[PDB]
Amino acid sequence: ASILIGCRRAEVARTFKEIQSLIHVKTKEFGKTLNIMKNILRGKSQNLTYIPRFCSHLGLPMQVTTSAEYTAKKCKEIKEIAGKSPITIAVVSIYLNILLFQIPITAAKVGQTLQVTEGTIKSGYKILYEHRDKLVDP
Amino acid sequence: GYYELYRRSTIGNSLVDALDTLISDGRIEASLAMRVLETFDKVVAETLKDNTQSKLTVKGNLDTYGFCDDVWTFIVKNCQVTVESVISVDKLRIVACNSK
Amino acid sequence: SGIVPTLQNIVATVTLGCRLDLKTVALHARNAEYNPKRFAAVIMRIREPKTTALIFASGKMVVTGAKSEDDSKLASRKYARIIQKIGFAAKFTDFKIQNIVGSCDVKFPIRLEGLAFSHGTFSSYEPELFPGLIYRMVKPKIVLLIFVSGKIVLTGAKQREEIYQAFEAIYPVLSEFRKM
Amino acid sequence: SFNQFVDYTLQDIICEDSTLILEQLAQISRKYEISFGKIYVTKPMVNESDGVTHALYPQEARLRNLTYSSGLFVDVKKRTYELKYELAEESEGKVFIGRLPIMLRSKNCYLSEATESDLYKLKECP
Amino acid sequence: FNMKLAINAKTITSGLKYALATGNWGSSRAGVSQVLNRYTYSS
Amino acid sequence: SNAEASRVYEIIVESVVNEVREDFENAGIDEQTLQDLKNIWQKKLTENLMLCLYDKVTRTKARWKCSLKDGVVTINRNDYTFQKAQVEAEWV
Amino acid sequence: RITTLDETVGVTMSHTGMSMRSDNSNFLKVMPKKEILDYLFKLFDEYDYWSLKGLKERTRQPEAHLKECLDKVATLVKKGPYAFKYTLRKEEERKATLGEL
Repeated sequence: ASILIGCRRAEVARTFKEIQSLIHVKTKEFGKTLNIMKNILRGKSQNLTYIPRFCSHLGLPMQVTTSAEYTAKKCKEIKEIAGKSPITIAVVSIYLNILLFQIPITAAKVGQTLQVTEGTIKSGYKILYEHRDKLVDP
Repeated sequence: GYYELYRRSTIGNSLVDALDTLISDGRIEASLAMRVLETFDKVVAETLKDNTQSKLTVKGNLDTYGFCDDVWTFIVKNCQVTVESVISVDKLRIVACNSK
Repeated sequence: SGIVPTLQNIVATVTLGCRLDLKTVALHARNAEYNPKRFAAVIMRIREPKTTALIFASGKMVVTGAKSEDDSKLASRKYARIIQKIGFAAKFTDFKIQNIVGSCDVKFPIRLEGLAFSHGTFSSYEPELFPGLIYRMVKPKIVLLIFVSGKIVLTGAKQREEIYQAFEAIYPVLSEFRKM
Repeated sequence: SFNQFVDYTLQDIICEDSTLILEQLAQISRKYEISFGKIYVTKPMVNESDGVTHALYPQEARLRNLTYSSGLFVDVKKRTYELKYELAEESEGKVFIGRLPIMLRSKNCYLSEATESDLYKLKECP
Repeated sequence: FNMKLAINAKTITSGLKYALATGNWGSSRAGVSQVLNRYTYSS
Repeated sequence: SNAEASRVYEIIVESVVNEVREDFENAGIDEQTLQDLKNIWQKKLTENLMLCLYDKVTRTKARWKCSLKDGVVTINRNDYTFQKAQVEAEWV
Repeated sequence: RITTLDETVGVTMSHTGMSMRSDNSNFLKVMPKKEILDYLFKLFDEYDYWSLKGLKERTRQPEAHLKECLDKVATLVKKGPYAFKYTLRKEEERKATLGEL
């Protein structure tokens, strides 16, 4: 918990899954502890960052990354499923942006590598494809 | 080991009736009758385990259900039963003992 | 506005006043389940009002699944009669509603992140863990689950007015954070 | 001298003592064992705070108060015994032990292969 | 057991980085590392 | 109507009799008494009850599903024997 | 020789740090009481040493319940070849007392 906090407060981002890879917290128990800690901090008184980090894992060009950033902001405004957690949106946003460009990752490789269910990426892709009209930076 | 539920089956009742007769009608050693039934319990179990192929499908209204002491009791009404043919039954009683 | 929350589940407790033999209870009831190895209570059910009861050896009973306070007391008395009919010296006492759940639809999408930022001390929102925002209201002390779709869940109430009170209090806030 | 150390010494040091076994007792006794294989060296890289990772050319390396280094990977094969009986998980791992500073112009650094105008693009005076 | 916890990278990494920063091999050796002299290309 | 049933029934009678013979001989009763048991049992043999084992029982709302195994049923005066059975029933 | 990995270097680092990928391998993943007690006592005269496992196998009851009553009749020896086994210290009268209670 304290780690994930310091990540947040540091403007860095780490996924619940990632920390979950460093430590086995059982999940739900973790959420409750994190919330109580958050409450204590208030008493003592943002997906976007994830997008470049993922490119790293894929080693994608800069233009791809910034394209993905525009894509994330545009997708969040257009609403429609509200995101179903940010992680799915960040990965799908990428998958779109890359498929715009010629650079193959195909699908299963990104689903494995980034640990997103292939069905999830394709499902996100259909709805995202529908709004292809307004997501185009130039 | 081996549940005694199969004694309530057609083949089980028949056995009971036969033995009861040998005891009363004759002078055939009772207690041995029990030994026989103990054998029955085991045989029906292995036979139904190793000598069956059929797969049944029962669909209908659940009139009543119940659980106590590792035994599930169901009473299905207006059901269609599929063998591997389609049969219909107004009222079917099911008694199931834990496989584990 | 015009929207009033719909009650979805009422949980109540009843003291039967006598010890019970659970195998006996499970055996004699028409709609009972009892597996000591999984949970220490007979799970009994009745068709009208459609409810489920958790019956303990101490004679205490939890009744859940009702959609109205009337239905809760009604079904509770019914479960007590069943225990009597089976033969125990049970009495219908201490009927008390412990939890009321309600829900409604405001008919517009909500900006959960904005709401969480604005009402930070009462809010908890981790969309990757659970998609809804958990809002912990002070007065009345009610917990609300707020979703992007505009569907709202209110829980933790002991009285119906608290469900109604909380929604009235939250509506202006949900409006402030609408999407269209 | 540094190049010889990079090509040969890392492989030999890891190879000389890699094997370590755990002795497990039960009442049946048991072993666990981990070996170190062919080591792998990278090209020089940088980990930024956010976690974006990218190649590092020395110029920038100076300016940003960085350390010019490449990562190191090791092949870890893990085994389990039960007692010489052998079960275990293998292949599939390539493990990051740590970063190794890299001498400029050596075979590992990016500049050693550069040409004149090439160097000028990177702004390292030939 | 999880590999990331078992292997600690800063042991090696920060170890070497430290040593070359201080130039002390241990002291058992000192001053082995020295900042380069850019006074003149000869130097 | 089922043939597998009659076959199973035959296996049961034959199998039980031969096993029971030891005890019968021990009790010094009579081989022909054993033969009588066999003939009477088979004679008797010539109400919609299923006896079996359960692997799993589940429920979601008022929908119940059951994975039954190794059983015997009498449906409308006919007997069936099965390896597996699936029950899909809706409670109210 | 030693082989230099030539990749975009991003993939290698992603695998290094927290990758959102876990597991994929496993290494060091780590009769009523009246007749029951009477029967168990007849075993105790029949066996000067026995186990809660042998008793649970007979009585088909949790070893915890078996350990409680045995503390009354039997005592435990934790040393020797018979270690972790209970030894004793009329049987028909005890059985009739169990039937009464």
